[PDB]
Amino acid sequence: RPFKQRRSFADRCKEVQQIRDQHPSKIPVIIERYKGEKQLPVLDKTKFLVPDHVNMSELVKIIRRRLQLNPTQAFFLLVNQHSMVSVSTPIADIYEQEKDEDGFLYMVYASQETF
Repeated sequence: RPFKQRRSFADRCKEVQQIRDQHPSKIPVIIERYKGEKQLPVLDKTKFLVPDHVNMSELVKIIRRRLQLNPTQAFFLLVNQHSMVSVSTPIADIYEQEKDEDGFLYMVYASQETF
């Protein structure tokens, strides 16, 4: 079940508030497998605390490693449906632009881009 179906909006806000206090320099990220996805396995976990200086292009490589893929297997990590592969922007900056109203930054991964 998606993260948002599992935790109320209030409980998500509280969780981000706590992460601000316990890990002030990490961006709180939710990474989830696209609903239709067939080729790629599910990640071992959903919630990621990412140091705010990490480039989005590095995050892409990190999640790919976590999936233990070959360099044959296509992988896309998307933020509000934008692929992050070429994005050298620090996650701190994407966070400020794209954070959910609950304070989490949501991402979705897939073996294809839709358009």
